[PDB]
Amino acid sequence: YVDMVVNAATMMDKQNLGRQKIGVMRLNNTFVGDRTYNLRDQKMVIP
Amino acid sequence: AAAGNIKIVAYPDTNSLLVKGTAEQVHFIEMLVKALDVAKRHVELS
Amino acid sequence: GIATAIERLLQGEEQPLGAAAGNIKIVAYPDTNSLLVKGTAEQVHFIEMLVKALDVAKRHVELS
Repeated sequence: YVDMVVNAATMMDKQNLGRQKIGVMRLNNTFVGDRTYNLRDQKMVIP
Repeated sequence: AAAGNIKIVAYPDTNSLLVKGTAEQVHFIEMLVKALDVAKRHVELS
Repeated sequence: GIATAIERLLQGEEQPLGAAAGNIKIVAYPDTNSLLVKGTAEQVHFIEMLVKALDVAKRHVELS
């Protein structure tokens, strides 16, 4: 009984690679990509 | 895997992100995006 | 376009996509408006399911 409990206790611990996956996440309340504006000579870019 | 092999590419033609990684890293970025995606309010300055 | 966005997604990418994710070649063929994907039989089906999610009909906006 002891040899059953020990061997069935160390074999549930070992019991208890990853494929790649592409996800598409649509944004409803913002913009992807940068915004650009000018102050009379110079360009400002917001990430 | 690591945090350095996740690829994120903007696809502006349908306004969406493209994330490539494992099944646990894709769910990790999807929970971050839904916290940065909120509706804004309007301010009129006079 | 769509052929530059997926080409930058699979760039480098020593990742076990199901060989690797870095040996997939994607080339735009504009003469019949279609993509050319070269890979294994499991990576070709993997890009075909992504393309059908990015291919939707658009709506028209008139700004006055």
